[PDB]
Amino acid sequence: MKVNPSVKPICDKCRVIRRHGRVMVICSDPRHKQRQG
Amino acid sequence: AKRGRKKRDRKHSKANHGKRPNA
Amino acid sequence: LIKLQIQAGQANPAPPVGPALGQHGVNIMEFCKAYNAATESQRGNVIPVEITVYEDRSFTFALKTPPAAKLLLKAAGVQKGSGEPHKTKVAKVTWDQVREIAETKKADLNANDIDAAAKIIAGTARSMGITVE
Amino acid sequence: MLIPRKVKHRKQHHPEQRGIASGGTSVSFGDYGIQALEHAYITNRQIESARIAINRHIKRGGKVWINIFPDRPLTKKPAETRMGSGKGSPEWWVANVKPGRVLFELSYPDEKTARDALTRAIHKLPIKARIVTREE
Amino acid sequence: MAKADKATAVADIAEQFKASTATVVTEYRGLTVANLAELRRALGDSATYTVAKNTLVKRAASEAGIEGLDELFAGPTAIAFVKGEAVDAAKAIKKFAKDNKALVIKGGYMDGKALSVADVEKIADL
Amino acid sequence: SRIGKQPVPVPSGVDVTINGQNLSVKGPKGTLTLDVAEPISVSRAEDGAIVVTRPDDERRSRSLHGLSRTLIANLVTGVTEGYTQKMEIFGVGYRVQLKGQNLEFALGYSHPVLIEAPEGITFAVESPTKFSVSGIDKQKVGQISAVIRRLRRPDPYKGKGVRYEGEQIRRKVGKT
Amino acid sequence: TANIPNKLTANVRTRTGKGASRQARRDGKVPAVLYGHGTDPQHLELNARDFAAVLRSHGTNAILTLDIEGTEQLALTKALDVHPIRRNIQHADLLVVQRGEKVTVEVTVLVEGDATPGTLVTQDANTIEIEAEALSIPEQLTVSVEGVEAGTQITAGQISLPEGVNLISDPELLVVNVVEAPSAEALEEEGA
RNA sequence: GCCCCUAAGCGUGUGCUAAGUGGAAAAGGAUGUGCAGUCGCGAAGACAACCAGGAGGUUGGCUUAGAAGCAGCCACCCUU
RNA sequence: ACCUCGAUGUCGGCUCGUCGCAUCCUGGGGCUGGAGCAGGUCCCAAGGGUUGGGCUGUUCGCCCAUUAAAGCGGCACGCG
Ligand SMILES: [Mg+2]
Ligand SMILES: [Mg+2]
Ligand SMILES: [Mg+2]
Ligand SMILES: [Mg+2]
Ligand SMILES: [Mg+2]
Ligand SMILES: [Mg+2]
Ligand SMILES: [Mg+2]
Ligand SMILES: [Mg+2]
Ligand SMILES: [Mg+2]
Ligand SMILES: [Mg+2]
Ligand SMILES: [Mg+2]
Ligand SMILES: [Mg+2]
Ligand SMILES: [Mg+2]
Ligand SMILES: [Mg+2]
Ligand SMILES: [Mg+2]
Ligand SMILES: [Mg+2]
Ligand SMILES: [Mg+2]
Ligand SMILES: [Mg+2]
Ligand SMILES: [Mg+2]
Ligand SMILES: [Mg+2]
Ligand SMILES: [Mg+2]
Ligand SMILES: [Mg+2]
Ligand SMILES: [Mg+2]
Ligand SMILES: [Mg+2]
Ligand SMILES: [Mg+2]
Ligand SMILES: [Mg+2]
Ligand SMILES: [Mg+2]
Ligand SMILES: [Mg+2]
Ligand SMILES: [Mg+2]
Ligand SMILES: [Mg+2]
Ligand SMILES: [Mg+2]
Ligand SMILES: [Mg+2]
Ligand SMILES: [Zn+2]
Repeated sequence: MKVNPSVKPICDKCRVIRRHGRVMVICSDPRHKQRQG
Repeated sequence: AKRGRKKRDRKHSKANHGKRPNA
Repeated sequence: LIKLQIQAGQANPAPPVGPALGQHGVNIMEFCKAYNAATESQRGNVIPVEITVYEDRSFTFALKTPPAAKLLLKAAGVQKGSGEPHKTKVAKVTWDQVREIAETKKADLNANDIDAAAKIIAGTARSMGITVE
Repeated sequence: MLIPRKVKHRKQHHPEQRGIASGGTSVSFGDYGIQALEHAYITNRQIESARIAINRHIKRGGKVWINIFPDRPLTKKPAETRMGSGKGSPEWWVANVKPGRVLFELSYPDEKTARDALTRAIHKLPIKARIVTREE
Repeated sequence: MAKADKATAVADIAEQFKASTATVVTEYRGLTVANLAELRRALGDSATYTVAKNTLVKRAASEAGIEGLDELFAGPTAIAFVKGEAVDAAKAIKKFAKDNKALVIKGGYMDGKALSVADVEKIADL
Repeated sequence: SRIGKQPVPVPSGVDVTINGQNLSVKGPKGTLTLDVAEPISVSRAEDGAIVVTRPDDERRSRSLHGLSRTLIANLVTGVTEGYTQKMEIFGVGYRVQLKGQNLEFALGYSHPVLIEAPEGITFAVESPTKFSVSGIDKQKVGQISAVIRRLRRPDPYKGKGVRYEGEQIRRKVGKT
Repeated sequence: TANIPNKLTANVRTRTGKGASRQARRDGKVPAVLYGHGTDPQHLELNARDFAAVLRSHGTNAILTLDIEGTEQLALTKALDVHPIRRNIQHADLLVVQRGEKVTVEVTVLVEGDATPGTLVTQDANTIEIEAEALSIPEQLTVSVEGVEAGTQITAGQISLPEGVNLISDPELLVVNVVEAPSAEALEEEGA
């Protein structure tokens, strides 16, 4: 779970979601899982 | 640095019209 | 149902061949002897062989024709292809060799006639960059 | 690092930051260019950083133009010294960039790679900037 | 895909039918381009084997008396225009369906009649 | 919305009661309750259908519409058929048994572990390794299935633990 | 070359000045000045949106029919005032024309073609000068590049001119310069 | 300045915001949302989803233990 | 160079503490170039705890034995 002020779709399987007022990225690969913060 | 921020920002009071003495 | 390219008078190397289909569960010795007999009935060409694999491990060899670029490399007489196709024109290819290679690849192609095969061969020679006139 | 060969006066006043660019406001050499949005001083190192960033990206072919030269100097006086006792000595060589100016110019076949290269360049700059083509 | 390209395809398929003596409509869902290209070797000798979008075909089929083939557009549409002689395409498709078993023939058309599987097999035998 | 504009059919073995925004459905599997939101209007088409309607197409209306429609559809499907989930476990000596209604697992820890089927859900073990869970509520069935799945830590190396059947686990190789 | 005149409505300005111009730009009106051989300067206002659309459709050098209080007048877009930053249209310059008039016009040249892969082509002269007729001014002049190799210099002469079209610029202008593509080494050398 | 502290408006009409933003802040990141606008495709049925394919030359040439559509470089071609 | 020169005592150490978390240990997680053991890095977490000596006025630093650990900081570089 990366936590960075920037979040980007590393691979095209990545999707960008907003949960509870914060932006994160979900993907099948757990490496690409990241959060904007 | 908080105090300078406070004073320079209270300069923006609608009555002060963007100016206060001593910045 | 896998594919490899193996030379005319060569068989049983460790890196390219052995583990390549030994992890496919296929008998390597019988394939080696049969392909060797067939390719020494060819006498002259590196051949792409396709292994067709079954559940009981029985195998069948599909002997397509020697590769079109390899056929053009042996056709133009040069051992090595070009490093910069259309810029470094190492050799030359004639339309009669084009027609012979067109017949062979007609045996290998989806081409219906000679001219389509010749055009395919022209594209193949261009891919590696040998002058075609 | 581009440094002017010689200057008539080595110690100058600061280049004043009022107004928008009048000249150099159009793309003139390459297919694309970078247009500046802020007021700034741009140093040697920023320019060479951005230029190497472009060159690494486009790699093979295409040519780049640099429309601005860092010929106005800026001095600094040695640290641990009080105020006064004369002006400092020049260290860093800058150019005065106003909004509307075009900084870098590119001639390259592919559009997407070009935009990516200019984006890599822009990220190296201290100012807001945008990509402008020769189409109106 | 744009409407101009669809109109061009409609006109061209109509023209190819007016040059065709009879037609066969089949389903291809479940075959690969390998055996399909082998079929184009087989069918490309005399007839013509193609595939078109049904909404394109019905504007292409409204031209001639193949307006009776609108009800055979259900499922993927593979059209065999028999140009050389008449029966070649039917028997070739019948043998290709016997070997593959992945084809279903929606029907055929000729002589002012659109005809079902049994009648096509009759003409394929006759 | 787009989903929320498909009527919910009422099969014959189904009984429906509507009280304003409240809804209740009774069938062979039992009775279930539901409540819809203020923006959404609920009607029963006398042809044995359910109609979900919204006055507006703003954010709240659009989002809530399909939600409510699918929710009532799930509610009726629960009392018509029900809900069934399948579990199946991997690992040597990984033991699953039923004690009455309660489920017992032995997944390699020193002690065995127990889980209790809440009211409205039942367990059925047919193999020592795999079993199933039946229930009225889709949400409750999913919840219990999830908590069952969570019991053992995921293993990309040897893949020990409980699994759903359809799911596939990512697996790396510990080379060293 | 026969292009249709474009129909725009103009209304004569009531006030002139920076305040009037700012006010007019504020509500979607663009100020223009009509001056020609008629020696009558008209300060007019145009719809910004429609004028911009006409410009986009038919380039910078477009021939216009203006509706000065019912009067249909032929005019030419002699010059445009664009903001350097937000790309508006600030002011327009319109030249009265009668049919069959010799006109001096900047026309954009566009380079199309497939140069050889080891070639980079640079478009050096952005726009070229033409003497033509008011009703027959091109929108673009096309230069084709195929098989261009080594240093292939295309000057202003080689551009094909249709009937009634005359080249005013000196034909030496390198409109397109064909050069060797810069190397992976050459790029790391310029600017250092 | 006008809800109460605290004198005067929990004023009227049309919108906007969900962040207590209001009632501090950068590069930069981001399917929040409103308004307005340009281009594409779309009933000849568009997009999404549901089902069938995505073949042959060929493993294109160099480099390479190795290079086969998937470390790298050049062209970026041909049939059904 | 804005308070203090008709006085605002200045380093280390001792006694006594109080607060911040930018967490040293203990607690909870995510990812791994995480087989296990043992790790790396990021997030949450301030309840409690965090040694005794040799040299140096020393701060600091090195060293000797241990410990789960021998945290960093502000409070007139706390406190005559
Ligand atoms: Mg980053
Ligand atoms: Mg500070
Ligand atoms: Mg000030
Ligand atoms: Mg001045
Ligand atoms: Mg300029
Ligand atoms: Mg100037
Ligand atoms: Mg910047
Ligand atoms: Mg009061
Ligand atoms: Mg008020
Ligand atoms: Mg009120
Ligand atoms: Mg009010
Ligand atoms: Mg606030
Ligand atoms: Mg901010
Ligand atoms: Mg951004
Ligand atoms: Mg291939
Ligand atoms: Mg490879
Ligand atoms: Mg004193
Ligand atoms: Mg005193
Ligand atoms: Mg004293
Ligand atoms: Mg203390
Ligand atoms: Mg913390
Ligand atoms: Mg922990
Ligand atoms: Mg951890
Ligand atoms: Mg603590
Ligand atoms: Mg407590
Ligand atoms: Mg402290
Ligand atoms: Mg003190
Ligand atoms: Mg201290
Ligand atoms: Mg002290
Ligand atoms: Mg004392
Ligand atoms: Mg003391
Ligand atoms: Mg004291
Ligand atoms: Zn991903």
